[PDB]
Amino acid sequence: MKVEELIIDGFKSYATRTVITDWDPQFNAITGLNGSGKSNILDAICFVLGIASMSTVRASSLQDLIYKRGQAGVTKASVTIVFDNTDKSNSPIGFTNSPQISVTRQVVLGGTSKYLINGHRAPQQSVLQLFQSVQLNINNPNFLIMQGKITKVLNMKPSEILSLIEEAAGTKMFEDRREKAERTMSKKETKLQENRTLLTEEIEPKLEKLRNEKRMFLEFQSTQTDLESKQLNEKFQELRKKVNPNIMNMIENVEKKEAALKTMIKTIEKDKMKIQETISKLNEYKRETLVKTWEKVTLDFGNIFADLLPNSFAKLVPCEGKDVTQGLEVKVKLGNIWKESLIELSGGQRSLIALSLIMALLQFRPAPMYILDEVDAALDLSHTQNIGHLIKTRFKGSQFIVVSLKEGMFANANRVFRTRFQDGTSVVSIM
Amino acid sequence: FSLSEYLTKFQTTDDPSRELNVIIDQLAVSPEQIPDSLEALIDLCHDFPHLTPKLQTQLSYLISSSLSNLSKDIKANLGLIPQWKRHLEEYGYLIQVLLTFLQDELHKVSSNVELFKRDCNQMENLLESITKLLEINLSKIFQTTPEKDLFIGLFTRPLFVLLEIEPVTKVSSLKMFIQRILAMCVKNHGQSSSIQSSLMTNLTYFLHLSVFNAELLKLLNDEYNYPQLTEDILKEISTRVFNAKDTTGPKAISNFLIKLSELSPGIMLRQMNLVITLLNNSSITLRCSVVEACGNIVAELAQDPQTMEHYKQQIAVLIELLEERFQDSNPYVRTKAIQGCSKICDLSSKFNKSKAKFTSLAVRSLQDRSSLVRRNSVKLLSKLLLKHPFKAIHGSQLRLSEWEEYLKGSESQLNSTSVLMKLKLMIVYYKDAISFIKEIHKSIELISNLLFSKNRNEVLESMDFLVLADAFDIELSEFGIKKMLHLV
Amino acid sequence: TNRSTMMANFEEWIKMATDNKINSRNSWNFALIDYFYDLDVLKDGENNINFQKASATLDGCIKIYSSRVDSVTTETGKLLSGLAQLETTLVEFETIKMKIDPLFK
Ligand SMILES: Nc1ncnc2c1ncn2[C@@H]1O[C@H](COP(=O)(O)OP(=O)(O)O)[C@@H](O)[C@H]1O
Ligand SMILES: [Mg+2]
Repeated sequence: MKVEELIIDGFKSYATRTVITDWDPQFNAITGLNGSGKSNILDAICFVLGIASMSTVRASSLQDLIYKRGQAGVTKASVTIVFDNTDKSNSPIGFTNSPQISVTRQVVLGGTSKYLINGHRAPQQSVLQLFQSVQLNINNPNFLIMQGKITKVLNMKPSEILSLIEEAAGTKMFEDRREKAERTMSKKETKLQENRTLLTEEIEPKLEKLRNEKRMFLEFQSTQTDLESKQLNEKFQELRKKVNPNIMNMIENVEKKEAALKTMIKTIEKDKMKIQETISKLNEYKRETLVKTWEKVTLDFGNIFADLLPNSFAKLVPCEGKDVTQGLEVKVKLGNIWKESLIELSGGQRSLIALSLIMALLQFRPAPMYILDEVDAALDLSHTQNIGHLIKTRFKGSQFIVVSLKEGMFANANRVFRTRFQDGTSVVSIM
Repeated sequence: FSLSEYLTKFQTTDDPSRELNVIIDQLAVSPEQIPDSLEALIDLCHDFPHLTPKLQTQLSYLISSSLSNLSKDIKANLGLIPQWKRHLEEYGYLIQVLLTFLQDELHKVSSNVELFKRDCNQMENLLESITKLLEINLSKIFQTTPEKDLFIGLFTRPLFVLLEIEPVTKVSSLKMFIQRILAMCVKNHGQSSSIQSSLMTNLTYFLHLSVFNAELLKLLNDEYNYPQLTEDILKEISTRVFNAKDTTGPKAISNFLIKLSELSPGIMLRQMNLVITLLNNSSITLRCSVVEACGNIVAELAQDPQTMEHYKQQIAVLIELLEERFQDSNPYVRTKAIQGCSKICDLSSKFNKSKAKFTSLAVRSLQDRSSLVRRNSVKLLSKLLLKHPFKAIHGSQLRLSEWEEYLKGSESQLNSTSVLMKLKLMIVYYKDAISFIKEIHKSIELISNLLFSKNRNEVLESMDFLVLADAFDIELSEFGIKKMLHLV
Repeated sequence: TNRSTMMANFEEWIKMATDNKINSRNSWNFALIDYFYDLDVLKDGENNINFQKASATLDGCIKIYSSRVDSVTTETGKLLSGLAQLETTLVEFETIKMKIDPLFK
């Protein structure tokens, strides 16, 4: 699956309906003047994938996502992205047969985030799992670095590093799913316990009252049979007020319903325990899966960092002395000595380390699309040109979209887009 | 044998061709031939699930033929009574066993097609046989009533259990057969208490049996002329209480009332006084069903003048309650009331006086917060304007100036024996016409202001109403068209 | 034979779970959770589990479990209703009253 075309209407600077097509799957770059709208394309891509942290798109709310907050004749802001599913390996779990999958997100002045899949309305959960299945989890990113955040990659907590490592092999989409499943089971268990307590406290007194009245009904039936003289008539007429002559059918129906409910509760409990063991065994397998993922990531990240910088190396360690699954840290050596503090490193050095890690996760299991937002800001011309050449020639594979202001990166780019500000709108043109 | 012992034994339970052929040979001479053969029949019936479909088919055919022959003999002829009773009891228990066993494997399927067709054919044959059995009267045979009630329940209970699964209800033949057998059970054998309780249980626990209940009640009312069962059912519905958790029960009750009102307004109208007391309930679907039932009853009873004449007081009370129900917390109840009023006003032959009240309520409801209520009010006004009694003279033309001039001329003519009240009626008619025209003008202005709405259906209905009002020459219609022109 | 039918059943059940068409009416008679118990469906020829299929099957199991709990709740409500045996709706008109320019745009 790879992006074919992108449609932006009424979103931020792109007030009008603009379409960008002929997206080269090899390597795409975006250039232009400051404030033209280069980062607005990346913001639209983040939005159509279901952004949760709104501050990432530099907006206080969805209202700021409109062209002028719905005050200058623009009310509907729509972003449409079309994908290609020629390769079955990268196909989603449930959209293999359907080709040319398109996702649209529309936000209006009053409404909030209407989603459409292939022209059909879908909830946010559908697109969320659809994008998480192809490593495009915007909530826990592994393929895009925002503007001004290339130097802050090494500043994230060891839990964030562990999450990023789990992104590469598909280990995530399961941890958050496990938490959601546990919350759902807790709520359902509370509801089921309340139902059982209420059912007991209501039916059991009623059931015993009906059982007690059963003998009175039998006695009334016996007297009625024996009738077919007045001495029986007074008791027959006094016991006829509340006898329920047809009580047998309702008693049998109530017994059948109670037995059915008991069977249902037993099946629910058995299924509960069964899911418990299944989750336990899945976690047991995931432990060694994450161990292998960590080993491969450490190896190829070290190799890549050694390749880019001849006299440096980096490698991953568990957080302090606890287990691997409780946090990860990066240790870098320059020459023949290791550095204790990561902060003393150069900004360009941190950018190179982050790029090497991203390329390592790419090598382990590439994402369908990789977004870069001015990752060369702290890097000099030589390193920028080397990174561009390595992306174009050495790696290939996944599709890259990069926003850069330096000629050394997009000079060899296969596809080049230019963003301009003509009249209150942003226009994207070829070359 | 013993009723209680065999019933308890069956209630708690987990080369046949040669015996079947022997049974066929013995029963060929006479069905009354049933020493040890009874045990063979019981064992063969207990082996029904494990037999082949063909052997099952011959078994069912033989049983049905023998039972039909016995029923025909009982028709023909009517110390020998007790052995008739024993034979009837044995055959009834055998039918219970076979039909309960046939009820199995039907819930599993469609939870194939040839099996379903074979089961339907066996059901048709068994229903024919049981109809022939119940065609006779069991009153003389069973002197005491508990034995008769137990014997009749022996036959009614298995069909009630088999009615649980949805696909059986869909087929017309089996549904019709069950309806007629239930009608004969209610009418010919009385016991109007067990059947009504079973129907209430089915309607509370299931949703698809409401139409079945309504059709059974309609069949009883038409041919079996026994409206007491419907009266008791409606009384139980009025006195029924529902929990705050379950919602399928009220929905099924609502569907049953809607279908009954669509089927037999007249029978169900008698107990409507107690049904109105159910309207105070906080349930939504039941209130909507009550409103819908009232509307359909008063609309369909409009065709017969005798029904209207004989029931003036209660129909007037119901119409007044429907008019008062135009304001409620639930917009859906208001929408149902407006729809009922539209169904009432679909004909302009009678109740001309209530037309002005309906117009006033619709104009008032035009300002309602709910959008659906506004669209239904627009629809009601459009229906009222499409056909009105104001057509005998100068029809299809509603001009305020011309009608005012005509009223002034009538006033001058009166100012200047039949003449007195003739002019009085003309003047009151012209005043009513002027009031109606003013109400329509105000509604047109309100709808013109209402044209700009978020919902598209409201806009479309407003445009339709304005076009209809423009069709008749109206001085303020051009303003509505001018406002509509800005919809671009 | 059996493998192909099992794969087709698992795929169609996963598709139904994804589209959220599973409710209380069709909660039972489905062995998707029993399919989840046996990991042979998730494990491929390389003897490694797939997290995508595992997550989809877990979602289906949660949906089925919630539908079953809802079915139990409604059955209890029906049983309670079977064993079970002012002026609030009427409100003033004043509280149900309401009380964009194309050329300007
Ligand atoms: N809510 C908004 N309303 C109007 N314009 C916006 C809004 N959000 C962003 N923009 C415009 O979009 C442009 C985005 O520029 P950007 O692509 O970030 O430039 P660069 O790529 O040089 O950082 C800005 O110039 C800004 O004027
Ligand atoms: Mg930028």
